[PDB]
Amino acid sequence: SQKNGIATLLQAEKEAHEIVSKARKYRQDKLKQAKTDAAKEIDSYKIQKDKE
Amino acid sequence: IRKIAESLDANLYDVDSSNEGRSQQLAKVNKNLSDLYTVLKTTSTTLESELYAIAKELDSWFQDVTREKAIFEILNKSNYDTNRKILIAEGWIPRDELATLQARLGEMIARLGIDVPSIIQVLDTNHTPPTFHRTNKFTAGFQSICDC
Amino acid sequence: EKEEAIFRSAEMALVQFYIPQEISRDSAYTLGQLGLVQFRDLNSKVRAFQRTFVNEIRRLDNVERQYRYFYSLLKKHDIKLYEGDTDKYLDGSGELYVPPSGSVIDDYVRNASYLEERLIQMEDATDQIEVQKNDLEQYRFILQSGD
Amino acid sequence: LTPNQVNDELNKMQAFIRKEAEEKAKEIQLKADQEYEIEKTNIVRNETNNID
Amino acid sequence: VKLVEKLLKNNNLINILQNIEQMDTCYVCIRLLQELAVIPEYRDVIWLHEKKFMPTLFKILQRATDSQLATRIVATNSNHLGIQLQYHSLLLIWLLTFNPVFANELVQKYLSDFLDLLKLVKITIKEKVSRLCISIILQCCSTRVKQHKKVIKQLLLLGNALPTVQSLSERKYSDEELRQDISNLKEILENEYQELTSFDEYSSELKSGRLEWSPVHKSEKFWRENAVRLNEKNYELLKILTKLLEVSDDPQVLAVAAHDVGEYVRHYPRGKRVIEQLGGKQLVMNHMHHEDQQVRYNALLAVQKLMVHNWE
Repeated sequence: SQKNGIATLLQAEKEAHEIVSKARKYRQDKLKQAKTDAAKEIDSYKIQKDKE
Repeated sequence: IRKIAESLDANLYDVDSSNEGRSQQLAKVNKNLSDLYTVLKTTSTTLESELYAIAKELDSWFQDVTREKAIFEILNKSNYDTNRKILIAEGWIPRDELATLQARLGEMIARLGIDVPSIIQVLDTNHTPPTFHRTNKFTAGFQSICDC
Repeated sequence: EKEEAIFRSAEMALVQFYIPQEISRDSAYTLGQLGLVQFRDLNSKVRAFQRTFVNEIRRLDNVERQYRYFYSLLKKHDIKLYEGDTDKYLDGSGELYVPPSGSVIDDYVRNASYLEERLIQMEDATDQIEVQKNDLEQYRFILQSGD
Repeated sequence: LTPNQVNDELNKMQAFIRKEAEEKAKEIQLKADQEYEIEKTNIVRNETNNID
Repeated sequence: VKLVEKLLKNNNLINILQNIEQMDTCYVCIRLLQELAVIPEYRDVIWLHEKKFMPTLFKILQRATDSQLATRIVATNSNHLGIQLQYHSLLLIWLLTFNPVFANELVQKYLSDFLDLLKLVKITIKEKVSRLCISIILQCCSTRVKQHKKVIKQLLLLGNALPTVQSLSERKYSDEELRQDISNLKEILENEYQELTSFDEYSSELKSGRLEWSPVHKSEKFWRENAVRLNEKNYELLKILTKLLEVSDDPQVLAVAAHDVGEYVRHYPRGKRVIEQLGGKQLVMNHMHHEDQQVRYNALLAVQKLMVHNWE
């Protein structure tokens, strides 16, 4: 069961690499959220001190 | 004087016209004289011991390097790709050994490959398989002269 | 079974491979021990400098160079070699027992280097005492005619 | 041997590749979590500098 | 969290993680832990509780000292368990450490036990080991924690595999995911030792009065590059090193005395006369009679220096 299994192997490896590619894309989204939310704190944390 | 001497043969010797400075020259030469002779005997034992030690093993090392070299070229006779972890090679197996060498691959799995034949299914091509002949380990010259 | 093949002619079956690379070199012993086979390489249209193994063999070959360098000096002075003792037993008949070996070759490369330093320093820093000493005693002898 | 080992070979190799896929999809995202945290902490320190 | 707090402290469970002659128990104890400690919540806390069973890992790897392909007692060994155990162990051990405090502590805790950890791949390796075997030392040197520039010194000093550590690099491996960091290792590992300020450190250790081979000095091309600055210094504390040289008991100090005398090989003869302040040839001669091979090898070089230099 390998004559028609070459396409199956190609697809399986492609999936195995693309799932990890999407995992790293999720990593990059996580980092983008990290930065865009660490830079957005001025909305609340900064206005805490003027209230003080 | 000195030019002709050296061009032919000469070694400069700052000397003294009396025997007083003779003592000074004796002292200065004896300075190095006292130790000169060490050089040889010192140099001896190191090379002696090192060559003795290494000789017993350099030949083995050469055998090694040769063997791993050969297998590296054998590997070099194969193909690699990055995206797909697949290795490619082809070798022609005796017609009668159609199954025994698979059992032999059995000798490279139990602990050396995860139930690894790594392939047992074959697609065949019309390429003319080679033939062979053997001399039956008793008539080497006969068959050799026959086939040459 | 056994086929004469000398009153006939033989045929060796080809085999398709899709071996994953993950067993690339550790599996070398697989066929290094009793491979007893031939290959039809597929690596074509690309040459040594264009392929991969060229790179490591460029570091390897140096070790053979320095080894044959040593051999001359080794035979130089007074001594012989025991020859490969392994050759008598290690290459013992046809065995599946060929002891495993992985990276140890690189350790051998570095060690043969460390050695080659030893050798160069020794040879080039011992090959001089001769002449300067000789002239020194020559002048010493010249001293004797000072009376 | 008999031609029946293919089921072991192909399926187990795909199992290895998939296994590695999960290991490293989770691993790279964990590294993402730690980097997220440290970079967010640095940005928070900068905001604290502004507040000071 | 409280659930695992109960689940941690036990009495027999420690035995389930202690059966090392038989490896069935710790195997699961730690595979399930791997699937467990992924989340930092449990990761950190459980690390706060198990700081005595590292020996588990230690045996799980130290066994490989003596090994053979077709030996020992295992059936279906590592299709999924034999060294899948080692895979677990290593992956967990590194995995958990990513809190900077963790490695920051463990390194000082068990420097040596993870010193030979380098040996993990010195001889033998298989598929999945590659990415990980040294990917912790990766973290042991990363520029994000204390002592990230302080201890690896001794790692190198006692290892010295660095040339062969490079020798591991060239032999191409199928995977992309490991070439970057392995290269990173050596590059960073070179940009400090070659930068290990020579005379600064040299004079420091000299005035210390306690010394080791300190092989940096012998590696000297860049050190001789400014040996003229030593002539400036005139190394009168080396006149003191003479006093050190008459009486010695440390092999390192005793032999490095000869080495220090000998580096003149790449240094101009303008040092020859300041040497001529020295020159009693029976001194290094009687020392030559000190034939202890471990020092004698370079004692040959020392006693030899004078005359070939005369050639020089």
